[PDB]
Amino acid sequence: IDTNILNRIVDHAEVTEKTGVIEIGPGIGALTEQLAKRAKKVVAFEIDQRLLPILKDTLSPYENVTVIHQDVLKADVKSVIEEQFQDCDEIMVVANLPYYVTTPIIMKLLEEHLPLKGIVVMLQKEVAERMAADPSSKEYGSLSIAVQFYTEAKTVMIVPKTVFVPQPNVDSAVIRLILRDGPAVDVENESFFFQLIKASFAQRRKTLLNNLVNNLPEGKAQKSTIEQVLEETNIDGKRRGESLSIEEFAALSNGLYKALF
Amino acid sequence: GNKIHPIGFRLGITRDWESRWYAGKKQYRHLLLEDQRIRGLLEKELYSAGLARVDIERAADNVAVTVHVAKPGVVIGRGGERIRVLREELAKLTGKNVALNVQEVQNPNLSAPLVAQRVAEQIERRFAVRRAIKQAVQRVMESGAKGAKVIVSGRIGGAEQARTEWAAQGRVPLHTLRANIDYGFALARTTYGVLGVKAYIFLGEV
Amino acid sequence: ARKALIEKAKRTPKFKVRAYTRCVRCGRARSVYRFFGLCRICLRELAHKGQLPGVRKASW
RNA sequence: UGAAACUCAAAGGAAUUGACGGGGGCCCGCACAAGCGGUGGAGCAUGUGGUUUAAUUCGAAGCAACGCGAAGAACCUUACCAGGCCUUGACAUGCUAGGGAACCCGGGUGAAAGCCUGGGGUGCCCCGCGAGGGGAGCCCUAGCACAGGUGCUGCAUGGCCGUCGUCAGCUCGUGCCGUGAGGUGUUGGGUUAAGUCCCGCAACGAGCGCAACCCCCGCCGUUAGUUGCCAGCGGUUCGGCCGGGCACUCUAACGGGACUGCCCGCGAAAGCGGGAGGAAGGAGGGGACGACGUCUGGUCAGCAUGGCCCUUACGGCCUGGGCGACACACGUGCUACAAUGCCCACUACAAAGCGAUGCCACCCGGCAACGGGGAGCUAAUCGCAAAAAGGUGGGCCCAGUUCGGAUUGGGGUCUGCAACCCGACCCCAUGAAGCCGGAAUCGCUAGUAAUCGCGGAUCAGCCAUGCCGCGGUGAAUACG
RNA sequence: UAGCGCCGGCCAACUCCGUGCCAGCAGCCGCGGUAAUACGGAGGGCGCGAGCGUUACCCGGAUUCACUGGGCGUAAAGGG
Ligand SMILES: [Zn+2]
Repeated sequence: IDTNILNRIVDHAEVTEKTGVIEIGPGIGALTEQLAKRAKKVVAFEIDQRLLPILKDTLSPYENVTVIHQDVLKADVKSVIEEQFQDCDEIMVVANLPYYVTTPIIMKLLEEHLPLKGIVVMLQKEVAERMAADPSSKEYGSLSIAVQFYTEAKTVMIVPKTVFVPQPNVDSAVIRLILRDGPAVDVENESFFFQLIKASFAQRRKTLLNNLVNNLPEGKAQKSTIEQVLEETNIDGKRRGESLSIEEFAALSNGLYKALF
Repeated sequence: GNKIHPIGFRLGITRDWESRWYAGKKQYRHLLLEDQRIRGLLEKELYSAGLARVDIERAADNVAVTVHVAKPGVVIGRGGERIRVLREELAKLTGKNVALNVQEVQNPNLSAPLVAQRVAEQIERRFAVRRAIKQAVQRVMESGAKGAKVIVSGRIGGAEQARTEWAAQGRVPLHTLRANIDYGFALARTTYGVLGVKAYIFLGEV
Repeated sequence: ARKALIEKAKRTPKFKVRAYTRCVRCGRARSVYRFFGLCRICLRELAHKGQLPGVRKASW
């Protein structure tokens, strides 16, 4: 059942008669109807051939709707924005993502540096604290780092399991990401920074030093280097890694790359 | 059975002619023929726009075409390019410098032709007929409309045998003159033949 | 109402008394009316549509 | 008294909704009855079945096909047949090779279509130096996606129509009754054109239907007075013709009026029987208006349309024929069989329509159909237009006849390129069957039946005695 | 070393080809003639697992011999 939940999602996304929105996986167009009613020109990236007639029929009485037959991942959305939202001020993203391609979608959208105002999505609670957490939260990880680096994010709505027509298996949480003008911390070696983040969380039980040394091809070579760098940066490798933050990671990354990159 | 056209029944009272012009016996047929040509052209052209009605008027070698459309945005476009070229085309059809006008219908749920067209589109999109009719009737009834009724002809869902579906709600008094009943017919061309969608909307009295 | 026959009655048939009239809407040659140029069926259809000005159902 | 072996997945009881009955009750409709005209008998017109033919193109099949599709078949229509001919084609949007651009025009062929051709070329748009010049502008001529099909299925369909039937029915919401399917309402009494109303009653309402809302006619107001009208007056060629008025009729807009509204009796009420008043009295007369549905109802030949099929022929032009045959048989009509009549002269009284490739006043020629001249009318003005039955006067005198007008011979007019198959009309001869029609059977309840004319659509003309309308005179009967 | 049965309702487990009242399946109800979740095979799923199914016999479900715990107006059953 989706009667008022959609309205609340749109309210939290804060759309108006001048804001542009992006829809992924519209299906029937439950959210699309409300978005057309409230917002300015919309856009959709449906890929399912079977549901296309139903979406067309749903959006027949609307004139501010554009439908695209491209996959979000494959399509370069920069041209999409420059073509469609040619007059609009703020371009937001609202969608219900289908479980599997939910993290890839977010990552692809964020890694392309869009002029998007922000994002409001509906996904599972499972991976919801995993992308909005804090030091020693038991949900801290690589996903959390990526999301809380690229943008500013916090969970907004907790849609319980007992709302849908066919009872799903997982509770859902609508999350709102306000995009950040400039990256939180400055890293020259961004790629190896990300690999460092994933290395510190390869196994969440081991200590940070052991994580860092055991996850690099050069880890064996630069054991002493790793140890000295973690010691000097006032954030030692004797901790687990879940107790660190963006700032400690930035300092450590600087320590590694200023000296070995 | 064999009901008569609800519009032709009420032409004098509670309805008005789509064509409003006078001509002697000499020139009646020519004017009517060019009128039919104009109607055909506009039916072909402005389909996607949500056309409901075409009105034609004549004063003195002058034509005043008026088109009722759900979405005039489609008709006009950017800087009135489409409307301008459409005026050019119509004038090229008949050397009388036609003065095209476009009106937006308030609440396109209250236009029988539009409802019939939408249901026909749904049928052509291989929708379930019964659900479509029920939803259409409910949609019309939500927008005032003291009565509504929708009929689909036959040959439902590629079945060998044809059958009428039928669904009404409220008052549809086809026998009373002061009824102001709006009527709309649409033909749905499907891979398994043709379907006829009729819509009656009882919108007030007198 | 073969397309050939319709396209043939639109010329000068070498004589005046060879020409005839057809319904301008459906090409019927049977029961057309001079005033309208329509067959009986097209006349009824267009009269019901309300597309014929001042043409109404009679009852005296 | 009383088994079994073998077989079936049922066999049964009560009740519900329908369908049916050589069950019943009540009610209705020209259904019958009481009347008035017919049909079936004769001639002819027309539509069919058969038969014939090269073809006699097809579809319609009790009511509900059969003067039906067809509100116009000599060519055309035309879809059929015999011949002469064309194959991006009568018709559309394109693709690709140069002739090459458009248009005008003349001969052979000839039944016409088509073919072969010979000429003035109808060229600029850029105006590169302007003389070839590449271009849009048209046009042919081949190569190809495509045309096209009245070719088949109405038993794949849409739309539209017929029919039961303008019959009075078909259902739903909430409530209540039942374990439940379901019932109630919607049954009962009365009344009505009607499920139209009243009463009774666990039902109370509603929707689609009935009714009313719309149109015409019947009475009267206002607004308006020309092309319509003329009471009073003044002219007057006697003509509403003139000046006048617009009173009256009328024309066309808007309203009024009729609702058992008012008295008398009766009934619980719906309502019933009388009575004023009123133009109209209880639905005032007529029309439009056709429920859920039934009929594998009708139409692929009005149109659209899914499937199948043909695409040097199942497509397309042209000439001629055919749809008009004829040992027969059915349906719908027209004229008659006579004296309440038939013929001939004079004189009257309508309505609704139609007309500028038309209506055609008047005059002249012909006995006429018509022809020549010729006005007036895009229309309350001009014309079609003679209304006929009727009323007067004269004739006929019961005879297959001054009845009836088929058939045939001979002249002639008009339309049309053409009138033989196969048009209409005028004139002179010819003068048939028919003396009121067996069994059976049709229509009609009032301005109706019967009878008499007039107009219109289609249409060059007409095989229209058909269809749709308009007025004149105007019966009988209905106990049940 | 991983097999065995089932996937129309009972009853947990769904699609694609093959076939066209044939080959077959079947404990009951039944499924098979052109779009088969019911036959054959594949992919996938479900149950159990050194086991999994089938046949035979006994008790249950069977208040279906009713002591617990049934009935006999019309269903079988009141004696003439
Ligand atoms: Zn027609």
